[PDB]
Amino acid sequence: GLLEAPTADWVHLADLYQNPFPIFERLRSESPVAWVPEAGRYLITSYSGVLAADVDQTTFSANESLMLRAMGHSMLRKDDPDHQVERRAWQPSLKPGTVKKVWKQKFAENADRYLDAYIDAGSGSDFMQGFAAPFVAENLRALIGFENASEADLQRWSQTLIDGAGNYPDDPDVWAKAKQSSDEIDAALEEMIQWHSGRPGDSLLSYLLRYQMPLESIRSNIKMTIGGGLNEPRDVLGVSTLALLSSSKQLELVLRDPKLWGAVFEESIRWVAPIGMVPRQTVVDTELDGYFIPRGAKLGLCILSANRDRSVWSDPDRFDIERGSEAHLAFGKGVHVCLGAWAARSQVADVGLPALFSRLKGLRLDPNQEATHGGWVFRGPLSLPLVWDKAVR
Ligand SMILES: C=CC1=C(C)c2cc3[nH]c(cc4nc(cc5[nH]c(cc1n2)c(C)c5C=C)C(C)=C4CCC(=O)O)c(CCC(=O)O)c3C
Ligand SMILES: [Fe+3]
Repeated sequence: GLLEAPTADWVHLADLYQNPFPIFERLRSESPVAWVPEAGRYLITSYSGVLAADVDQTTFSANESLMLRAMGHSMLRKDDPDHQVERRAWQPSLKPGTVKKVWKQKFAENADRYLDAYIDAGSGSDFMQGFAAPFVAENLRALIGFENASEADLQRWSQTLIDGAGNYPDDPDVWAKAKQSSDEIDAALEEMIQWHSGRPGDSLLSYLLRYQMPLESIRSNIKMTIGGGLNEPRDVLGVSTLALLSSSKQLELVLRDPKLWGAVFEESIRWVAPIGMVPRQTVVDTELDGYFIPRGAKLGLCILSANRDRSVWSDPDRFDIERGSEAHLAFGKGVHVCLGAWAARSQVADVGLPALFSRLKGLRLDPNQEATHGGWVFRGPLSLPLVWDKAVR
């Protein structure tokens, strides 16, 4: 019949943070549904289990938590019907057609500005802070419609809200910083709401103010967008750059056919999912992968692991754009499927990466400053020093 989910008390949060992949290989192999005491959750680690849970909101609710105190209650932590009405108000500025016609040009302007600043910083400098983070910050600033905020504001808001949402230790300074970001955003939105009402434009705020979303939901959804829309594309820029500078075969494929930049982006998010775990809570007794799960159980859907599942892709631990990345779960699959996916892909594959690789000649990793990495709930390079011989634009 149904199996009992084992307790995997050998799984420690510190080890998941430092290197999660060998932990998840063991879990997929021995126990794809497992109770992890330190996490306070059953971790779901197979492709099958994550996918099943993600597509069935009636059984596996998005509405459980720390997210509420950090950010308020956004559409991400609602189920339908309330989710769908908010999501639809959020769609217009992020459709693929609007990204192509309106945003790509703005991204390309921002790539020039930030690549020039990285060039000034000089060979040897960290790419993560030196280019990736301010580029995607200024892009997000434009997408949303924040005329009265700087890219730096956006970077600080993003990290502090994320940190508030994972404040299990209940650090009081962590809560104080997320609260202050929340207040600043509230103030900034007050002024931007007046500005954008009545005023043609293609920013998220412009479309939104033309169903009238209540103010508390505007604030919560904006905070969620900031938390979801900056660190994630920044991380993909780091992963993709590292992967191509680590394999001359992979980089040659791309230079021989630059149409493959899209495939680089899709393979990066399969290989290292930027959002590695998403939470659900069960509403009824259920099962995943033949394991019983009790009503009210809190689950962590480990996308990071699902995208390494050896029954779905051959040699999944390798970065390989020819094998490809068909049906990866990095943007999810149910009714919450990433609204930003087209904006992310354009920023990174269509603009940022080609600009980087065409402007910095002899681009290479630093043999004397090895890249560093961390995270499992969210994962990417913490630092990525690059060197180059000469720089264009
Ligand atoms: C590589 C970059 C990105 C990744 C991997 C990403 C991943 C996700 N984004 C999600 C939701 C979301 N992402 C969102 C805005 C953005 N997301 C963005 C970039 C990324 N977002 C950008 C950029 C955004 C805005 C500009 C929003 C608004 C949602 C919430 C959608 C909903 O609840 O309907 C979800 C939740 C899926 C689920 O099934 O629970 C994932 C996993
Ligand atoms: Fe997203």
